[PDB]
Amino acid sequence: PQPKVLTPSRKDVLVVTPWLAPIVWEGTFNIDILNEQFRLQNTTIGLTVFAIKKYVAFLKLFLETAEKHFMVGHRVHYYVFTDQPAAVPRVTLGTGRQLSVLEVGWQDVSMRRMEMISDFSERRFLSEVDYLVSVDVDMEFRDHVGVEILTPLFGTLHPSFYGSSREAFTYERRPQSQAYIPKDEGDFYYMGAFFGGSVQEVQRLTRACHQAMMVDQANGIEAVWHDESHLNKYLLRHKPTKVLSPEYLWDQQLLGWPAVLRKLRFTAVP
Amino acid sequence: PQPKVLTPSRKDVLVVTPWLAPIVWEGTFNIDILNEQFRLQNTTIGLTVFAIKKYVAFLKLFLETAEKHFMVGHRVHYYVFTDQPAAVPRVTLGTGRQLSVLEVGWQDVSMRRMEMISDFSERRFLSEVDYLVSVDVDMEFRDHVGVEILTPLFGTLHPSFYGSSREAFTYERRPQSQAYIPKDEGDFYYMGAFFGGSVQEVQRLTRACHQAMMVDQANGIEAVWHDESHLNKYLLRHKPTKVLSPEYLWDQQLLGWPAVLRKLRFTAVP
Ligand SMILES: CCCCCCO[C@@H]1O[C@H](CO)[C@H](O)[C@H](O)[C@H]1O[C@@H]1O[C@@H](C)[C@@H](O)[C@@H](O)[C@@H]1O
Ligand SMILES: CCCCCCO[C@@H]1O[C@H](CO)[C@H](O)[C@H](O)[C@H]1O[C@@H]1O[C@@H](C)[C@@H](O)[C@@H](O)[C@@H]1O
Repeated sequence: PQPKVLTPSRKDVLVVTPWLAPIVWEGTFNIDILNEQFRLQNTTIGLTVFAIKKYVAFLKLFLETAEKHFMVGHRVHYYVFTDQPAAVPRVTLGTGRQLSVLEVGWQDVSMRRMEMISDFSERRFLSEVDYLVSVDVDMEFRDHVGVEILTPLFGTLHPSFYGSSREAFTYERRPQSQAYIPKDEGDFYYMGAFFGGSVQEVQRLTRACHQAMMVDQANGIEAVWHDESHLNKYLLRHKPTKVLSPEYLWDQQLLGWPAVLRKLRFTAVP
Repeated sequence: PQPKVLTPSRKDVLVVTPWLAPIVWEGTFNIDILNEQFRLQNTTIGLTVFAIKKYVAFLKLFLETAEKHFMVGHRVHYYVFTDQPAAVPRVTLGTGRQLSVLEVGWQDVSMRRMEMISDFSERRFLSEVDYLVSVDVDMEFRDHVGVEILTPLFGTLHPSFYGSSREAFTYERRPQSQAYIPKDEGDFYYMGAFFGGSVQEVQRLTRACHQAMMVDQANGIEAVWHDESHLNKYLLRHKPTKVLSPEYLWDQQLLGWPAVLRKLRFTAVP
């Protein structure tokens, strides 16, 4: 189809940020063009997920549905971080897709995701993949999540806050925290449950967030929303090159199916 | 200002291509955010312009107006390619801005711009700058042209064709030419008068267009619109990471001031 210059791709939502990063909604991309571009580079995507304690029960539906909807036709390597490696379900994968189990050994728990993704992103990952994506396990894919998301650095608009003014955002507001964001600053509220980028940019974001959380621990402070607060401070200073709409992170029981969402792609399990 | 997710930046035009490249119009960017990002990398922009035979008369207004509107506050190096090096006017430049004169020595004339930018982009340029931009001299800046344009590779929508269907585009249509584009292919018609990118991507585009034009010369064919036809074939296969709207390349005597143009930034001299 010919793009039409004098017809907006969307009339109801912002599709580009003020620093010229695309905000990814249905209707803004031609997946066949993008699929070609990324297949020409033999793109490999690493997906990291933590499944700790009773959350290992969510892995079966998470993986089954990732096989139906996540990066189908591209190279995918899943990295499952778990305290129960023997409890990872044996899900059959499509060609070009592999899964590795990485065993994990309260503020240390809070720092775990950034610390562990940082250590891992400098090892295995760094050889094994082009992009890394971090998501939570208590979720299911219901629709396409593909190479439209890939870029050097991305965050995802939090589904509770996309229509909120910045004063309402639940940033860390105590100047004593490394995650501090003043009341007059901030572009969006990004959710900790879906972020990613190139392996280099994920190394940088996770090192910065881990090192920031350690400084806060030394000072006796825990940011209001833990590594999400540090994610938002990082993405305020280092602006993402794409932003995913809440199509990519939704809770239907909580929030229904608003008119602005043409697809619910990755959703909370109720 | 807080971006508002539920308000389109523009209701009247497409602001992102189907491969998720921004189309740059007024209202789509916050120049203060972009200026900061680019100043943090001490960005240097090379501007190339050819002024041959009687076209040297256009250099005075071109440079005077570039000093008022082009990349003010960033590092700029102008490279003036001319057969009359002694006829380049002595225009006073702002701080951080320099100008070099490069002397140039009918199908060879047609290949000149791509051949010469290719040779130059592998030398001087390659040390001296982060991005190269190629424009024509018979033009004036009337409004801001800044770092919003910078990206690995960009083309500019031709002001005569932005509202046209692809069949009407004046691509090279003879299969015998390296510039050939079939009747059912094509995203936009880009104009030869304003393109650019990182030095690496400009090296690649100019080498590819020069080598394509030489193959056509060997075969006794000249593409319908010369290096513009090769530019459009190149940008069809190697999609630009930003596209400039016709704000950036306009002819007011020919085309007036349509409602969709909030600014006329770089215009033909009548
Ligand atoms: C009854 C719970 C409704 C909470 C809505 C706000 O979501 C929470 O927002 C904070 C930041 O203010 C954190 O991001 C937190 O993780 C969010 O809660 C989780 O996500 C929402 C959408 C919903 O799925 C909750 O059940 C989750 O606990
Ligand atoms: C009376 C001239 C009107 C021509 C309009 C179309 O512009 C020309 O388009 C071809 C491709 O079809 C080339 O891009 C050519 O360089 C264009 O002409 C130049 O640009 C237009 C906008 C106008 O400024 C002309 O005077 C130029 O010759």
